Amino acid sequence: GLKAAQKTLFPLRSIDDVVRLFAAELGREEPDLVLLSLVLGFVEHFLAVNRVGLTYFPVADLSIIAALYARFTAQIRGAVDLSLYPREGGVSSRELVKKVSDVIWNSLSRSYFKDRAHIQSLFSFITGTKLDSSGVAFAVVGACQALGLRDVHLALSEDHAWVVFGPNGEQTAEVTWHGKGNEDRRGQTVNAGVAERSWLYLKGSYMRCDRKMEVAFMVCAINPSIDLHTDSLELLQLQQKLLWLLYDLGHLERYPMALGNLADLEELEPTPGRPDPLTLYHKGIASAKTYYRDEHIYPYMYLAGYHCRNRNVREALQAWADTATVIQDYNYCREDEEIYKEFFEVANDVIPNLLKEAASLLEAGSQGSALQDPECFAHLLRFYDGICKWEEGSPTPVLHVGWATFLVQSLGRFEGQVRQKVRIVSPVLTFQSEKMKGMKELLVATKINSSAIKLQLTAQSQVQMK
Ligand SMILES: COc1cc2c(cc(C#N)n2Cc2cn[nH]c2)c(C)c1CN1CCC(Nc2ncnc3sc(CC(F)(F)F)cc23)CC1
Repeated sequence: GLKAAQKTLFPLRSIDDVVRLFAAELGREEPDLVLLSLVLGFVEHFLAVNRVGLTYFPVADLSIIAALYARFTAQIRGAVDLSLYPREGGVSSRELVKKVSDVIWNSLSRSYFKDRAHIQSLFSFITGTKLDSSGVAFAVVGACQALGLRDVHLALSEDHAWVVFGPNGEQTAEVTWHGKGNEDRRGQTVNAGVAERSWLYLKGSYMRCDRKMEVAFMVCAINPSIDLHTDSLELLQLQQKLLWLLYDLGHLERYPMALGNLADLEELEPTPGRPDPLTLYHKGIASAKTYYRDEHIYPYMYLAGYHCRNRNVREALQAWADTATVIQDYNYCREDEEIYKEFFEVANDVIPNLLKEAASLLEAGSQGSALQDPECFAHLLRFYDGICKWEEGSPTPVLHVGWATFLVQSLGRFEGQVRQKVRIVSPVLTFQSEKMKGMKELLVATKINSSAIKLQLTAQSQVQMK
């Protein structure tokens, strides 16, 4: 290092002292990713993993943080001999990047639960020799910064992380694993994934971080959870304040998911004088439209969740229709299973529960119910249209008869006289999927023909012998 100027704020005795440290680092030429991740992991450990002895805030003494920092930098500098990997042009080589990745990978415990909480930070790596998937990628970038490799940066999709490096920052390399039971492609480019138009690689519209965005990533990576039923209020407040610091300095401009995280925190505990959660969700969507060709799913899912929690059924349906309008221009590939799981839960659990409560409230006399609004029926239909269009030309199918039962049920929550008011043109809606085009006639009849719907959604050829 640490440099004298980095040590002057220690000891850190409060959340605000941690915010001051981040402010100071973010004001430097290069914020120190290693320092910052160790501090966050230290504080998270003593606020979320082990709170024994806690009276206010775990004091971060310079002696403790400097020793962790020395362990990390000694481990990396000792194992990576830069003289074996000459750098032309102030840029790194694939071989060097792969070496840094191997060094991190080879340091990890042979066997542990990869999906647990609080194994994201360099604190976890040094004290537990444990990292989660994206934590390995972050640790590679931190190590490269420690080594003076200014061109190596974190690349992020909505379910994976890797690195960019090299001339013009144009090279990509895998540095960590993805999912469970996938074969690792460490060392390789991400071009085959981009070319196949999978969600995992976002058609190439993934985030290419600068150092400031990498700070934002580690802040998003804070995990306030103590257990299933309990969050650390101290860690929530710290994450919230750090995200505001980043927001004010301009560093969330290109980070849709961080804006959604901040909005969720503001919903929980609003900060006086700040934009409402809805404003922030909309800024996340604007960020994705501006910088990422509107190819991201999570900006709309964050918005839909907020409306769902607040029982704004119309607005929740509209936001989920929007999620599907993004997904329809992807191919569903092996390794996209996480987004399949989220669409499945929305279609087959969340929407049914929302419409079930809506139906009870309609029986109880509600006015302006989404169930009496044809535009809400149109959103439900656009949702299914997008999922069906996603499935077209994909190497793996999406829909099956499990989805059909819930579709029939959800359609049935709207009376015939409401469904009839939607105009399906080749309230007005156009279908992109051949499945929904063929279902059009079925969608307005007073009694929904359940078996014909099922056949059209699953493209089931035949009916029972017997
Ligand atoms: C499974 O998680 C969710 C599902 C969600 C929602 C909102 C909705 C809705 N509607 N859903 C779907 C759902 C709702 N109920 N049941 C499912 C939300 C808000 C979430 C919460 N997740 C939103 C995305 C957030 N992810 C991130 N947030 C910031 N940065 C990054 S970088 C990255 C890739 C990497 F991990 F590094 F490999 C991921 C990621 C993690 C938390």
